[PDB]
Amino acid sequence: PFFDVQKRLGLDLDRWMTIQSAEQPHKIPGRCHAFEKEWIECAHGIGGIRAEKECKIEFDDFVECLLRQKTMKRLSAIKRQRDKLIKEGKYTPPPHHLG
Amino acid sequence: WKPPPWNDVDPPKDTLVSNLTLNFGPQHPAAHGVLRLVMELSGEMV
Amino acid sequence: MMSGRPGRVPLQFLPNEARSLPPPKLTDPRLVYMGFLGYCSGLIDNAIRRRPVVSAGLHRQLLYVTSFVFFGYYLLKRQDYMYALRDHDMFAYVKSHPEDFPEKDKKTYGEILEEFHPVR
Amino acid sequence: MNIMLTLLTNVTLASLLVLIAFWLPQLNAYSEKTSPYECGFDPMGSARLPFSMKFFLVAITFLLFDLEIALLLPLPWASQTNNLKTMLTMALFLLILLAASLAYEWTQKGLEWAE
Amino acid sequence: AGRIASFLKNAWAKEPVLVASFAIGGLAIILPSLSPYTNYAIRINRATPYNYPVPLRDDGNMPDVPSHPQDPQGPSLEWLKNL
Amino acid sequence: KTLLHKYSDIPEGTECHRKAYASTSIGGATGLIVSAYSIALKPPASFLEGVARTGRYTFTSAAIGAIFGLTSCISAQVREKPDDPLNYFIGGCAGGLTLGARTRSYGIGAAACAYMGLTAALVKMGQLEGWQVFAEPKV
Amino acid sequence: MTMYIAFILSTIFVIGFVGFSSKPSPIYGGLGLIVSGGVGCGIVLNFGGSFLGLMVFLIYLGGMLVVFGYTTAMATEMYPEVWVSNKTVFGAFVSGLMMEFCMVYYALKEEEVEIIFKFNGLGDWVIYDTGDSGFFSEEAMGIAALYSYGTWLVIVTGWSLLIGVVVIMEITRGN
Amino acid sequence: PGIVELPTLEDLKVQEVKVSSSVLKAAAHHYGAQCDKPNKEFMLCRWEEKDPRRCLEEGKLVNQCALDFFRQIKRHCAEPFTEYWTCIDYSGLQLFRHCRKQQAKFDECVLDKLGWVRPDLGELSKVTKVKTDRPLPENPYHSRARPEPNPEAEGDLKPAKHGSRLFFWTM
Amino acid sequence: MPLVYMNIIMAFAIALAGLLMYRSHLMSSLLCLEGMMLSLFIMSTLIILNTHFTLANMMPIILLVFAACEAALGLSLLVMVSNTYGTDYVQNLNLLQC
Amino acid sequence: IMKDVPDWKVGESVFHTTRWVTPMMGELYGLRTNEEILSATYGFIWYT
Amino acid sequence: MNPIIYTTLIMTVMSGTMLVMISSHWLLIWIGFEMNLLAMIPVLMKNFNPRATEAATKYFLTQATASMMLMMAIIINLLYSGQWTITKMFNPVAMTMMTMALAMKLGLSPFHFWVPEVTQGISLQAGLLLLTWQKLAPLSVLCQISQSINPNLMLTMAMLSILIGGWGGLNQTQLRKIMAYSSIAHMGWMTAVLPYNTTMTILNLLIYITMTLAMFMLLIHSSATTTLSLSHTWNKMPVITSLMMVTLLSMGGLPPLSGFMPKWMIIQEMTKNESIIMPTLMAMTALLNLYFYMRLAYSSSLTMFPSTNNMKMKWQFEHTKQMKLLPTMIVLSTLVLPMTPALSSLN
Repeated sequence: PFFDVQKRLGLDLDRWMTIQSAEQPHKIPGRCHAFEKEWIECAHGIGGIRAEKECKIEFDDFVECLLRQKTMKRLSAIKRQRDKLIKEGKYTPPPHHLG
Repeated sequence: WKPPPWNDVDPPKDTLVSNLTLNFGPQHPAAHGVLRLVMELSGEMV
Repeated sequence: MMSGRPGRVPLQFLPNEARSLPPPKLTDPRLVYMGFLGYCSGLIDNAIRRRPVVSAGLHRQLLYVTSFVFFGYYLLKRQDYMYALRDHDMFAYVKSHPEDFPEKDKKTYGEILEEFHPVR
Repeated sequence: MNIMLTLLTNVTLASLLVLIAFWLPQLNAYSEKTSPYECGFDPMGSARLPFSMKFFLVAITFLLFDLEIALLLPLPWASQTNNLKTMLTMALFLLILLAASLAYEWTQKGLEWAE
Repeated sequence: AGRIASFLKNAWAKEPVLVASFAIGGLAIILPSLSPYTNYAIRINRATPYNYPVPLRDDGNMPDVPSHPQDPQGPSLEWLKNL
Repeated sequence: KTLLHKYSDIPEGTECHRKAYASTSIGGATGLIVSAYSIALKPPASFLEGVARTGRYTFTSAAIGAIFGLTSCISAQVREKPDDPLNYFIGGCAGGLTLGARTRSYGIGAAACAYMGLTAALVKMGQLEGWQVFAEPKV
Repeated sequence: MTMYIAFILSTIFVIGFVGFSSKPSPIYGGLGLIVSGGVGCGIVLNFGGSFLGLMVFLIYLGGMLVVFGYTTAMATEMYPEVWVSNKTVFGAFVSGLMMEFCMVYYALKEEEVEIIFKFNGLGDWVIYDTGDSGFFSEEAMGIAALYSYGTWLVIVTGWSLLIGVVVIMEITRGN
Repeated sequence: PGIVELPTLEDLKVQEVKVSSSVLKAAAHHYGAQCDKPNKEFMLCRWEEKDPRRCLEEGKLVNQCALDFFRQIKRHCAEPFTEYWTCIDYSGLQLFRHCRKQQAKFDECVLDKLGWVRPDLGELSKVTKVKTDRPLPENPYHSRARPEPNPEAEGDLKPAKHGSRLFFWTM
Repeated sequence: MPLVYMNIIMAFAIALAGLLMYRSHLMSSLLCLEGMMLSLFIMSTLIILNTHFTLANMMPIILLVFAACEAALGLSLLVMVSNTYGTDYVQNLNLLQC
Repeated sequence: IMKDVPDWKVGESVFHTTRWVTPMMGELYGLRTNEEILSATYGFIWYT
Repeated sequence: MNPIIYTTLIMTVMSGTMLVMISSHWLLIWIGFEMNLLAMIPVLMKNFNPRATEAATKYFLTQATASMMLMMAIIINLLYSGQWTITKMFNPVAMTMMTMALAMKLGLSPFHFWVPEVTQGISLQAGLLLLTWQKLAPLSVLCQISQSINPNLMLTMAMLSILIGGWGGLNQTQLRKIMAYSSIAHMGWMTAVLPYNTTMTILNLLIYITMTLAMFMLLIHSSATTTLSLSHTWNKMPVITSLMMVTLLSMGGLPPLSGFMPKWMIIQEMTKNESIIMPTLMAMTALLNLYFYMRLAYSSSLTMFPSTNNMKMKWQFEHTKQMKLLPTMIVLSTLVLPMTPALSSLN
């Protein structure tokens, strides 16, 4: 905040929602509670400048958890491979993938 | 150009009134067949 | 800089450790100028309301100077405190980080060679 | 699956109804038959000129009213909380405020028609 | 006193609707506090388990929590069964 | 942002065909920019004359864009001192005269070599020294 | 096919979004928005936000309803516009429908894309997660927390509507 | 960025309880009271280790106990359970309300034959303690080393040397 | 990023193009004003359902409640645009050019 | 699938962290029968 | 606007603004703006003239659009980061997407268009509220996000604001339009130093606020909106136009007046960051500001101007109005240079 009163008078107005790893109704965890738990206690009171370099290899692991960016890239590459030999007809899926 | 009105009130625009003209008849069931009522009304009040 | 200083308490005019600093003197020239500033507000107020600019509303002038002096005195306490705080982590960082701050063995002018520019 | 199947079936049946309605009955159009109806005589000529209705103020307030009916809709699930003391206070706030907004809307004319 | 009662009577005559709304609306705010079941209502909400009562490891010195979901020790809710 | 990055990498004067080709691009590119607002704030009347406003503005910006490259080109090789801002002194403001010629006014083009001749020079010791018009917040 | 049904529902959201953003006659734009709003309900309904879909549906019908009343009240012309009649809106119309056509082709054809962000077209079905909700719906239970966790949000929102009726009367007072 | 470890096919082989929804729900109360020790240790390991791949064996143990509970329910009180689960099954929500009569017969049957007690309402939902001998997961989240804190603040506040030191202001 | 987030983001893009690039009707402009709320509402609802952000599930309606407030006061600006100028087309209001 | 690929290490954790994550359903039902994945994702949400 | 409700008319503007400084959640920062926006419109039409309704509406579309862009910049950041806390944005376009919006909230870039336009129709009192208070909220957000703003973005938009803002001032004769372009140029002054140090932008904001406060105080007291009507005021009240000059000198920033310190401190800090060409350029361009200050002063007190005879009727009566605090702001915004070290209190 610019003029921090939430800390001063000691009453929470918006901190409860600011993150997805905070306490949720009936303990419904977020999708990436494990990552946001680790990321938050990684760069806490260490410094915003002293955060983007050291709490990095843990941060993108979280940013991947939200968006599955390179994970979906993996599926696209695999599915792209399927199209390029199924038409060529070298391989057939095992019955596990049919029934 | 023209300086703005020094009292800061623009000259009132010319009337743009567009009251409806309606003929309540001579076919309306409440017109009782032969009543040609041309009424000037704005919205729903005559 | 220092809104991110550890232990910093927002919405607190003067923190506790500020009191360890020498309080500004009453006859501090910057403080008395702030009082002189309060005086100047007195003349203008009489001037805007077209009253006797030197003898009217002496009660108004008395309030117009005391209020400036008070807010002045507290402001200078904060003024000294921040400069002292800036000088504090100043010398904390120099001692905790010797390597990045070289103390060159500076040597007198008899050993240096500064070119002389013949002016004419 | 079922929901859009239900939706598709309904629009299809309606389309056929208007289709046989609009095509079958052996039309005969002669211009004055298609002329606008004006209670027996000719139209004065407009019907797209701005029909200045007088409930404009009550119109926008209804929008504001609906914005807060959406707010007070989660009450059936809100009652199944562990903090009814807080939930009851905040719930009654909305209705008190909604009445208060109407009360100002009422007392300062407002609801009354424009003549 | 007389003015206040007359104003109520003048209201009840001129308008019966808002006075009825104001009355029953006024009650809806007050008796929730005076009700002796409101502390029971939160208990009922707390009793209903939506998530699993995840078990916790034993290390001794824990008499309160039971070791079996039939043991006498633990939070019991026979109050709600009769209620 | 690559268009002026592809101008800096080309040395001044030498490879003039590439250097001028860049100098033509950045010049005329700004023309569509200024004309875009010129059409925007100052309302045109028709599509035919609307592109005409873009016509002159793109004509000029391309022209001064082109001539700055080639006039600074010739000085860079014949004088063999590209790292000397006279190359862009006569290289830059000569376009301003043509800019005055493009608006038919040698009068304003007379005042052009006073200013374009200057600002074109100031970019050179900017290149040579560590001058930065947009300095990163180092402190 | 219904496998990319969300791919479809996303599109007609924007064709309707384009149609009313081409600035046709005000009530025609009202139709152009509601089709997008109606299909827009479908996209979020598909993802699980049943309550969110119904509320964006419900109040925007109410929102668009009051818009229509004002349009014919003091915002309509004696010669109403159509999406085809005026060439300006016609140009706006045709530009919108080829803008999506050329792009969704490009996104679907390459499935990698670069514009603004990087987009793996693949399938929106992919990012759904193997999760169980138990005997409670997250999309509805989280909103129910507004009255137990968001007291500040309730106060600020509720207050704002109150001036919302104040301003709606303040500026309409007509002297 | 590393390997993925998953126990091979032979490891996750076990016969599963092949009974349907209504059967499980009808016997759920007595199943919870009887086979809780395998349940409690399995899900405690699930929450502690936070990885099924390190808890598959406990998954084997719970299925076997679920087998034995269902095996003995077939051996002794076969018929009363059959009426119970089919009558629960008819309802569209498996509501226990429309099965009190059949439940009474099932409850007494297991009360005398297999010697069981119907768990009281709320009794089964009690949180419980499990005396598992599994070691504590030291790093359940596989957290790495954390960045060291910033250089802390110490010393006492002394007057700023030469005051403000800004431009010509001597104090 | 999937195509659903894509096509919604692109939707707000031409909503801007509709909004500021104007026409001869203020109503149709404010139509696009509440229209671009659709994209942001639908966009926002997609993430917090996707991320299982239970708390932030009230942020759409809170956003959407304030949404029509702009429209609400927007319509009231229109009426006395009409009350004093009769019509709605945005060229007669230029007396403040001076 | 990834035998003839020039560079694709089999079984590579997309995340740097070695802790197991909740597996992403997209790769769970990735190459299964199109009907199966369709029921897997939009089953409940369409069930009626 | 009914007096009692006119108070809460302004109360939610202040609290709606106050929500921006005190909140730590992006939606709340978003919420604080329309509460400011929705309640700012009616006071702009408190007089309710066709010019006022003209002035209010151009504010609305400009401000509502800016808040609309503000919303996605939150969302893209949320989509790419998943946090609502007011920190650096984690996605570059969202950053530039916000900075584009907050400028339209602020009138920095060519967006500056709406600023002089709305000031004319809205009254002097409404303008007093607009150019002063309606700038605090966007500045607070920019100061918080100052970590990850593109330096070449903020500097460019700041440079233009002082460029057009100073240059557009050399055409106007209505004091309100002149004043808005002066505010537009000062808008650029604070925002140039925004990436380097945020203490200075507060310092220049404060000096700008008190000076613009005291400035409008004089304008209401003189009850003039055209140079000729102001030119008359030498007769009725020479003190008002005499101080009109002195604060006009603080406009230009001419020392030893207060107005120099904002320009002085910013140039010092920027030079510490090795930007010397940029501060030098705005230093020259600030002369354009000073030029129409001088002409405004010239028609005010240096040279007497033709008055009327019915104005000697005015000599009999006086201002029954006051509003307190004009005497304080003239002093605070003219003689404060000997107190530069007090800027460290903001730090």
